[PDB]
Amino acid sequence: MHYELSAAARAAFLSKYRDFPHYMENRNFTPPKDGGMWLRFNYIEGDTLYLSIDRKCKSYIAIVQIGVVFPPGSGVDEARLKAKEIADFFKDGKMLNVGYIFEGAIVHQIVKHESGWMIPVRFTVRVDTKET
Amino acid sequence: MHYELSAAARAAFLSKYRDFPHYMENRNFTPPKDGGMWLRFNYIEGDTLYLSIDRKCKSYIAIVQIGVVFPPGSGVDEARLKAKEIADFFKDGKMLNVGYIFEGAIVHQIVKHESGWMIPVRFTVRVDTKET
Amino acid sequence: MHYELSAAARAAFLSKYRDFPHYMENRNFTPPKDGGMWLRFNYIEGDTLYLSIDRKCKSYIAIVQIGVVFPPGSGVDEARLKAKEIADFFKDGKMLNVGYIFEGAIVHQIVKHESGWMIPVRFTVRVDTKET
Amino acid sequence: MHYELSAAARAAFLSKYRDFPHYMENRNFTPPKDGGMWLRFNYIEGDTLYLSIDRKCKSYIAIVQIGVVFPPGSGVDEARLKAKEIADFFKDGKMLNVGYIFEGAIVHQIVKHESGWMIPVRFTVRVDTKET
Amino acid sequence: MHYELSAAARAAFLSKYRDFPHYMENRNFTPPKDGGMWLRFNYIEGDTLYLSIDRKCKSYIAIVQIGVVFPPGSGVDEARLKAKEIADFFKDGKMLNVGYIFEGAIVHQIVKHESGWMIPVRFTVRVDTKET
Amino acid sequence: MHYELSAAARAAFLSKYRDFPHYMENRNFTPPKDGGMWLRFNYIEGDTLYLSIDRKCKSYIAIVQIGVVFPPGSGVDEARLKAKEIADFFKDGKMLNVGYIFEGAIVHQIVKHESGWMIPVRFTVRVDTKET
Amino acid sequence: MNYSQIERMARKGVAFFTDPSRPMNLIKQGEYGYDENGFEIPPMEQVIPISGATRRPNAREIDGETIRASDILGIFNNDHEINEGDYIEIDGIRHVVVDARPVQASLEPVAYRPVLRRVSV
Amino acid sequence: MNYSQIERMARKGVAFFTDPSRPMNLIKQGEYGYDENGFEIPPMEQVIPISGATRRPNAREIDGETIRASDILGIFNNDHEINEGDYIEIDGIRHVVVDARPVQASLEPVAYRPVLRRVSV
Amino acid sequence: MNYSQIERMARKGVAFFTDPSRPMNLIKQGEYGYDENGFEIPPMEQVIPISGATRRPNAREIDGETIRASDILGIFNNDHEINEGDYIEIDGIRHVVVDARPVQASLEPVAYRPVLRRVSV
Amino acid sequence: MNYSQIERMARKGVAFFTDPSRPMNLIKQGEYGYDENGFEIPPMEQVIPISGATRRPNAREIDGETIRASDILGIFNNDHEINEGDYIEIDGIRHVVVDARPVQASLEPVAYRPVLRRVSV
Amino acid sequence: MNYSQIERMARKGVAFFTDPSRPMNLIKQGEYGYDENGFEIPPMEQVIPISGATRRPNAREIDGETIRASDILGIFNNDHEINEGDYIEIDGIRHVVVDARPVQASLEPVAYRPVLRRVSV
Amino acid sequence: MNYSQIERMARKGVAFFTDPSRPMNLIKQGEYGYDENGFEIPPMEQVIPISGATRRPNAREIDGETIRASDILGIFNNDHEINEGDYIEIDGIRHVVVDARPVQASLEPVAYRPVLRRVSV
Repeated sequence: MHYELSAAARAAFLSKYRDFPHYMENRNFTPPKDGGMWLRFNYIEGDTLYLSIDRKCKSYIAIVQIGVVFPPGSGVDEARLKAKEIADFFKDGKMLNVGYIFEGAIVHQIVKHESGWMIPVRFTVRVDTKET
Repeated sequence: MHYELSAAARAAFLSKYRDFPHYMENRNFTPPKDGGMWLRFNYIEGDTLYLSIDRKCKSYIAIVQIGVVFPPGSGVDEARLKAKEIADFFKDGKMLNVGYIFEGAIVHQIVKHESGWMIPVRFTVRVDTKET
Repeated sequence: MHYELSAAARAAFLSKYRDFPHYMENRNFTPPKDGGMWLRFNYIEGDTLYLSIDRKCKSYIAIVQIGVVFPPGSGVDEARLKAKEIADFFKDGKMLNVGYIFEGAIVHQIVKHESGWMIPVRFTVRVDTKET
Repeated sequence: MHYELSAAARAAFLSKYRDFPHYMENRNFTPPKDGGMWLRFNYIEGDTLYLSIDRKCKSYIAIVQIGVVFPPGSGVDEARLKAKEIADFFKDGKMLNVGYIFEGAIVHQIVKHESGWMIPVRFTVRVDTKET
Repeated sequence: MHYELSAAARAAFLSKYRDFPHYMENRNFTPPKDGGMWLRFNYIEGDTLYLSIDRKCKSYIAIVQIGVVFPPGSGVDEARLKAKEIADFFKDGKMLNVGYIFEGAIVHQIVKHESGWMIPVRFTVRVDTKET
Repeated sequence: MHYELSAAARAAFLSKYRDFPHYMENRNFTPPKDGGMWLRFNYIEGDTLYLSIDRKCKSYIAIVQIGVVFPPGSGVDEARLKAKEIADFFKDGKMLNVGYIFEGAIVHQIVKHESGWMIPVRFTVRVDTKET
Repeated sequence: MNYSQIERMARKGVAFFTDPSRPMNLIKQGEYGYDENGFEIPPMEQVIPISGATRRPNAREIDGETIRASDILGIFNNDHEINEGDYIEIDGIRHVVVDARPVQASLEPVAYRPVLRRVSV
Repeated sequence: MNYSQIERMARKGVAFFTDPSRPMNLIKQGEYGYDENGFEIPPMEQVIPISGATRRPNAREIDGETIRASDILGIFNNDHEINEGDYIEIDGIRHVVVDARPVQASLEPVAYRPVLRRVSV
Repeated sequence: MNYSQIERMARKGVAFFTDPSRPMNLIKQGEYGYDENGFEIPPMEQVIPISGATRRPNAREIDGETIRASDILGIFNNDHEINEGDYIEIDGIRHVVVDARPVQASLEPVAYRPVLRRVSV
Repeated sequence: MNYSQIERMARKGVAFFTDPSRPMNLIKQGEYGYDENGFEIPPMEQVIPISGATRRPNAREIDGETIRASDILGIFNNDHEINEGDYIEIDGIRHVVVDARPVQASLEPVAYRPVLRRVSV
Repeated sequence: MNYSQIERMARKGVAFFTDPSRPMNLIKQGEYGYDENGFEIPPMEQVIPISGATRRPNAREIDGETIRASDILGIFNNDHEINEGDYIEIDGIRHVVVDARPVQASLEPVAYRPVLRRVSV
Repeated sequence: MNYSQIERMARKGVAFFTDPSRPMNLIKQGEYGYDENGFEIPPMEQVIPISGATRRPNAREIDGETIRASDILGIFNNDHEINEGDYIEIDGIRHVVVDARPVQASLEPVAYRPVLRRVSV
């Protein structure tokens, strides 16, 4: 149960942010001509845990990272505004249509570059299953 | 008993995926002309554990890795579906003709390259043997 | 909430050191022509802790970095004195208008470069919040 | 006492595989023109232990590594078989002329190079001594 | 209180060895013409410890490093003698006019370079302060 | 007291092997024209332990490493013979004129190079003093 | 100036070092977009004929695993402009245009000098 | 000596290898400064027309995510002096002037050879 | 144009710097395929005569074990097309073609400049 | 031999490629030495007007912090000898002589080719 | 073609840049083989005279212990063919032939350009 | 052949680019050897006047610590041979001969081109 979780995460994020420019997995995407902020989408595969002794009830953990990029020389508080709003929308305990948010709304330190800055927001999703 | 482990793993995987384009160890293989996905086969040698005090009852552990490669710019959902099907086929406790799968059906994070992407699936097989 | 922490830190720092030339986040800044010392404001984000079992009382921890830079061959004692002034101003337990200083006034070993030396001072701010 | 142990192990291997092409320590040897499999001989020194409080009874440990090389594009089954007979021949507890096999018959993971592949087989030997 | 500790250590050192050629921090200095030995002065900041719950009594640790450099091809015994003399002078328990030597007279490994060799000598100074 | 330790070690080693080609610290030395074996002398200073609470009883450790070199293409058994000869001479419990050997006669792994091979032999010496 | 003169000269030069017997094709994919549930497939190929010049072959080694791949650099005309991630089909072997590199001193580049990397690995 | 001659030669040289149909612009932002609370916005654009020449395109690869961006160099005149953080509008695509590089041996530099990197990433 | 001109020139050039007394051969292996249990062998050799030239010898050093092997480059003709995984028999010594490097600007490459690396290690 | 010839030639060459309108200065500090307690200040500047030539600007980038600094190399005459730690005032901006590099073949070097790194960072 | 001419010119060139006063020698050891117990010595030297030229000496630095060794390259004739592990004596100083580098496009190489590394360390 | 002519030309060339006003000295220490207890000093200097030329000055930089040292190369004649660890006194500053580099093709080298690094650090 790993394909469905990624599909659900994409569905939720995309339904929240249809209009705003974004980049997804393995699709040739060009940045906006104006160079304004756009979103990055990533999926990180965590380990899978075997719960019981009979090897039948399992769990799946995944990490979702959304990156807000912005041009140099234009400040950072707009990016921080976008980040807090993303985190508030992706709160803990929200029930996705296949799984649920194990722990959400984490912001890490900004990575700095000479062409454009990016700030990540990372959270984790979980789905538990019983094979019968 | 280590030759038979590779023999049995090859037998099972090859019986499952005769027709799919696949690459085996140390054979000059060329990728398909159209750029479609192909499978990769590797075998990894684990340690051998001494169980008794008289050094007669032994064990053998092996790691088997299957890689799914795909061209850039063609998405990831079909590759994830294929990985899910591989994991479903390789269930834990499946009985090989010489040994058995110790724990299986694990999907690791995607390795990304500018020429093409690869998803690895890794599992382990084990044989307990007796000497007289 | 994370923007308010940076806003309060900027307010306090900027009110205390308005006139002194200083560098803000992501603004194209040129050093003084004479090469005199200038301030370098920086912001580092830490983790966020979920304290309770209902996931309602949270904590935000942030690291604030102030770096002083001075030309080579001009001595180091005056730079140390300035850093001591900064640390004495940023004393422990100060009540920020949104959060509070968890612990401040720590000076670390000097970093040496062939074009100009730098002394970093570092402290941490913390905000405890209850969600309703 | 470390010289005689190496001499005896070398003598045993040489008496077993006198005819088959092989490479020894620090002697100029050229690989076969046809490119068939040839064996590599190596010796490793271990630590020496003081057992008592009067420093009279000691022990000597050694590690022996042997290698099987094969050309690319020739598969792996012949090499794995050959390693299997080597491991069978070098079984645990066999007594040498000066010492004995402390722990034997181990096969490690294949090291891959684009010019030719190698499989290592490693074991360890021991001698116990009392000097009056 | 970190300025005064550096001032005291410098005062003691230069009172003991005013005449002998030496280099001190952040001042352009040229080595002796004849290539004879000379002294190096360094200062390293330690950590600052908060002792009590009310954060009113603190401590400052500093490390002082003095190196003796000597030309290649001239032996080591005279350098060792000079280092021994320095260590004997800078003994434990000596009282500076601000702080005191926490523990001193340590000699470390020779660092080898093909242009000239160096022997380090390191000790530590401490100040315990109570702010009212 | 660290000068006399090196003095004593050099005295003992030179008294044992005055004639044989050897290399010492910081003296220009050219290897034999024929290319036969020769010895290296290295001195490593250990840390000084402070035993008591009145800071008056002191200890000094040192490590001595001697290497034997030999040309390629000429076997290893003569080198092993010479190495175990050195080890036999430097036995445990021997009393120097200043300190004493803590342990001796340890041989390690062969280090190989394109131009010649070397084998190390390492031991350690100790002195203990009480200051008045 | 007169970039039309550079254009005509580049066209004749590219036509000089080309063989009108190597099947070359150019594939442009685009206009994807996901479903409300989060999965779909872009059904478009947009394959067109093309011809040009190639030089500087190179082979690929990854970790000694004997994959036997190769990569090329090319020279092309200014018709059907090359994008940064297009597919180039050469003799049944597909490559991705990793870099366009238009020989440019003005808009409407006179020619392209792309770098191609073989598909998959 | 007599840098006016060099100025004239540079002016005609830049006018030679240029196309008067590439829309290019210069954007200069400046005079910011935060509020008493610690946040505000600098309300100024300062956009002006400009013309020049470019060379050596180079694609950008970060780690293999198919981002498809590029960066170039430029050759410009001696009017509307360039800084190390100015914005260059190239056919609707903005770039940052990372390096100014004025071709200089005297005050009032004759020409500039800026290095331009595409904005965002 | 007229790639036959280049073909003839390359053939004559290769014939110039060659010795018709060095025993040289080419080995092609192919058509494998495993048993229902997972082990078998392809029983074919496919050896053919060939002639050419070599240049730039280089010894092989791994870590000082004194194995004493060497590696070379080649120049060959346009017959018996060289693949990426073939063997070359040189004067009693076999090498593997690690790199093909066809000198090419059209189909049926005029000549090959392969890189040969000695078999085993 | 005859180093006066090359001295005059170098002086005239420096005079040719110079601007007599760029305010340039040279600052030498020296003769420090600490108080009996361990802190004091060297109270002297020793500034002297100088003229010369510059070439090859280079931008300085640290980690993406947008500091906008630059560095230059210089050519100068054989008066007011250059030391390894002197300051150079270039058109209202200070630089440190990281390396002097006296073009030499004998005593009394004929000219200096220093490398100047911008003050601060 | 006609490698005899190359043989002759190479021999003449080698004979040109040589000094007939430097004692030079070659050592070939061979035919080893171990005793049933596993230790023995090869009792053969096979010393022969030789002459040639050298170029490009180099000093050797390991880690700063003042060991003061040197290394050399050589050029030689086509007589007494060199192997990959032979010894060369150069005026009281021995060296080992690491690489032979036969200058060759055919069989019976016309000359050798070996690299000699000083024995021991 | 005839290395005498080479010697003459080398001596004349060295004598050309030189100044007879820079004091240069040469220090040879040798024949040490420890006392029966393990400590003594070699009491010999062996100072000899030398003349020559220098080129390519370079600065020395360790970690930004402001030490201001320099290094130079030299060209010298073929008397008072240079060993691998001698001292060269150049205008009040000592240097160690790190590499000698005799310009050699035969016995009795005609000149040395050593590299000198400044003593201490």
